[PDB]
Amino acid sequence: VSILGQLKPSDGSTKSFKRLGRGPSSGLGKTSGRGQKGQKARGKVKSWFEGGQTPIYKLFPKIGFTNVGAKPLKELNLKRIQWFHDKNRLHLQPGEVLDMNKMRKLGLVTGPIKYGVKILASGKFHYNLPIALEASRASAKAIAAIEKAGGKFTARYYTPLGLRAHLNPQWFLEKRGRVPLQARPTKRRDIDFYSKEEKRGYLVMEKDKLLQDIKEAQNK
Amino acid sequence: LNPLPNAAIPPKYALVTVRSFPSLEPLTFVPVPTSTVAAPLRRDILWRAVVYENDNRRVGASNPPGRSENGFSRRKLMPQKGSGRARVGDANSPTRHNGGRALARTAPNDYTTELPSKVYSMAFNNALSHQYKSGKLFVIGGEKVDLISPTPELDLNRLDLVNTNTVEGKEIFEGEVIFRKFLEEFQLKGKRLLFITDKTREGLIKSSDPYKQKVDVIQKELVEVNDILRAQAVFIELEALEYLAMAHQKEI
Amino acid sequence: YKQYFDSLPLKLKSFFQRYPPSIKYSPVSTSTKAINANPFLPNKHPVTQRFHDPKYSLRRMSDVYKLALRYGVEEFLPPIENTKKLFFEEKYNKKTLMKGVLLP
Amino acid sequence: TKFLQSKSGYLIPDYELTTLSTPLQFKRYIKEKILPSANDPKLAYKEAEPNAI
Amino acid sequence: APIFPKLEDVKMHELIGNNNFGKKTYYVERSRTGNLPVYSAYKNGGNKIITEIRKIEGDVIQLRNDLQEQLPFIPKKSWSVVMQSKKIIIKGNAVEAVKRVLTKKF
RNA sequence: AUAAUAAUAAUAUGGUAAUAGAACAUUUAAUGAUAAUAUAUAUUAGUUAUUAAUUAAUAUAUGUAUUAAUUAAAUAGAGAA
RNA sequence: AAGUAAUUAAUAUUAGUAAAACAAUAAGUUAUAAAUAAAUAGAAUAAUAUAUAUAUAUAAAAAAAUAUAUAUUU
RNA sequence: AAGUAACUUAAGGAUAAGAAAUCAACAGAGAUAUUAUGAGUAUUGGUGAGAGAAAAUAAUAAAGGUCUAAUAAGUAUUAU
Repeated sequence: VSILGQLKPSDGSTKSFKRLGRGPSSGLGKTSGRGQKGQKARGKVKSWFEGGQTPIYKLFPKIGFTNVGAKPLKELNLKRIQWFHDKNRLHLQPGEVLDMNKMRKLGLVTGPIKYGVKILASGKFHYNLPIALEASRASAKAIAAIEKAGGKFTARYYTPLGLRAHLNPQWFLEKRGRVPLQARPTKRRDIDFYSKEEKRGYLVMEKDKLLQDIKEAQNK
Repeated sequence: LNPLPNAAIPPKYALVTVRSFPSLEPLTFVPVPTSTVAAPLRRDILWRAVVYENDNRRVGASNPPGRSENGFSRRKLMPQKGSGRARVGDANSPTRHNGGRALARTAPNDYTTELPSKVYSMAFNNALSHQYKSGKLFVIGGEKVDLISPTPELDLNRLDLVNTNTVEGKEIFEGEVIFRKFLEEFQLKGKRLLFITDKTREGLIKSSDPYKQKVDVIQKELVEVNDILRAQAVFIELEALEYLAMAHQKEI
Repeated sequence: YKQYFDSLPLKLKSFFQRYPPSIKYSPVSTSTKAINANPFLPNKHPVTQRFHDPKYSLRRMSDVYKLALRYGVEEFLPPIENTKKLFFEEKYNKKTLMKGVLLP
Repeated sequence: TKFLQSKSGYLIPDYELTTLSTPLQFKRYIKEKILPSANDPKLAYKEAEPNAI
Repeated sequence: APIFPKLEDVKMHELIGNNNFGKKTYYVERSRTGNLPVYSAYKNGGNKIITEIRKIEGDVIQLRNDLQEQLPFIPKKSWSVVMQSKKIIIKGNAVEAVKRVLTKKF
């Protein structure tokens, strides 16, 4: 005979749903688990109600602001890149700076890189890779570990569109026959960050034109 | 000294015989991988696939009228007190005999459940493997592959009957007769059959139509787990089987 | 060559049909009655002395220009000098940074 | 195996073919499965009632 | 690259019913990314930790016995082999030890 | 190292509201032999630690079980208004 | 004649998959770091908290809390 | 609750919308519509109850751009 009339679920998968209002010996008899006679018996008191004491959520003071300008950043710890190399997963060539295009492509960080990647230092001891990295930013300790390894970090600015283009340049080419140009940092805070040598920002490390223009303006 | 003494490497290819259609004649072996055609028969996975498919299939046309849907007036039939009878509102109540249903379902009852794609693929493989084990998986081909024994003169390598549409002498036609002869030969007249084609074999389906109640001709894309398992013997094209394998292979 | 031209996107092809490259259209705003009147610029009507809006509104013009850039057919389109829009690499290079960027 | 099938009249399943590595093994299988059913038609395996005794 | 290889290149030992894989032997296939299928699992609301071992082909009982022999420090009781899916559950977070034991062969 | 049943010992096995576990009847869908020597239904008399099913006798239909069984769906069970 | 349906969120158990999953064109969601009102801060410089991470504070510390390191990542 | 019920009027096979004084952000995109995602997120609220986008990314979708106006003033705006 066909198997189709002898298939069961795996043991522990299914259950019988508790069926109310269906006789006394069932257990869930006349009252059907409701108790006896109150409001909840016939209706439902507000789930977050509290009788009269200030509804807790109101008792506590309101706290904080939602920094709309914030661009939360994902975290690719040094430990992970090491796991990829030892697993022979980080497939790079002499050079091929490990950017975010390669990063997500390789599968170290994956899912949704919306705003960028920060490189943190959770396996800085056993990190020994002389490859060059490039991300939104890195932790100071992580940077130091990279330097020790014989590597080279560069904090690179990416607007959300520019980041997207970096990650998936072929899509833009397919759509429009042209990948979009990478934007300059318009914001003051961004400019300041990438102008820091301590952060290994690209504007100082590559000696950018924007920074020079700003200096000229200041002079004049 | 020896850490895992009984470790070993599993077998990776099962031979399926490639046949000519009208008469199921062995032309070649073809080693299909063990994952497609000889997986361990996990019933739970198979069950999951079947139930999900059944749920997807659902029409869900149950439409009893609730007290709103039901078409009485909203008027109070007897005044609250001073009637000498029980309290009543409008005539639509579930409590009364002509009134609408309590907790009534409505139009388009959506019964669609979800399954992970990988699980579904595994189930598909599993069903195929079970069929192979049973001896109910007839792979028909020989066009692409290199043969051992040559194809017969009156058979052909694809899954189809010749000159089905031709009907000159009498109302009876040849493809139907051939099909009947085939059925007689392999002792599967009343048994459920499942012809998994690659491209639309119009002549084959015409031949089948007499035995439409038991024979189900399906494309490579539209074939289901249910269809495979219900079948008493599946007749799959080599190319179609390859395609299915490719579809439901675990990715690397 | 003809087949390659035909293979061009629709909007661009339509533009070429209705404003062909044999006519050297003006860089500056002109009379609306003129033959060399640029469809991207706002041309003045000679009687009323009112600036008519460009025959190709600004979005459409931009799209056309981007299409031309894609297929390398820029110079056959009439000039977009006096329309304020720049595009892509030229825009990037020629622009001055904002006062806020240079002088916070 | 094809020759054996042709002479026999019966079909040896694909899985079985894959498994059995010798002619002797094939013979043994045949003796086990097909032969008794051929001898006695009431003893044969029925599809609708697979757990018959 | 080809899903079904040609009849010539496939050896006899590669086929099913050869080399005796069913009788008292096993295999433990690595994941897609190429790691040992041994996982911590925090059941009953983080209260019950257990170590799960997946992707086992062949005789699971034998494999379990071999692992017990390798790791005598874990008790005999705490080795629940669920037969429907063929995976062997251990009570503690004994993942790393299991991995170490397996690595050498799988 | 498992299960099924059976052993010996001990401990427990009242119960409203309520929590948890496990079963059965009914109806539909998937798979599905069988046959008026049967099935379905009813009364009675039995048997099975027994809501149930089954034996027999009998009446009635029906040349027949969506039948046993596994799932999955329930408009799934009424001395309480 | 009466605990039901749709859209959510959470917990359990099982099954697949697994440092990935889902989905596969992309895009996204969840987890992969803890935080902090928030900012550019982020987990051993010689090993178990006597290390380090963030928050208060601060020259750096100590001090609260929470978190992180003991062949192979969770 | 809710611009919902209800009442009125009028038009067509549909109608409505539709070719940017739109979004955005120093990059850019290119009519409208419907759906998913963004996202119960920003925003908002006797800061209670509650209400809640857009960009962008995809689906759907058609030939989808196109002159008809001598270019638009009691209009832009503003105050209320």
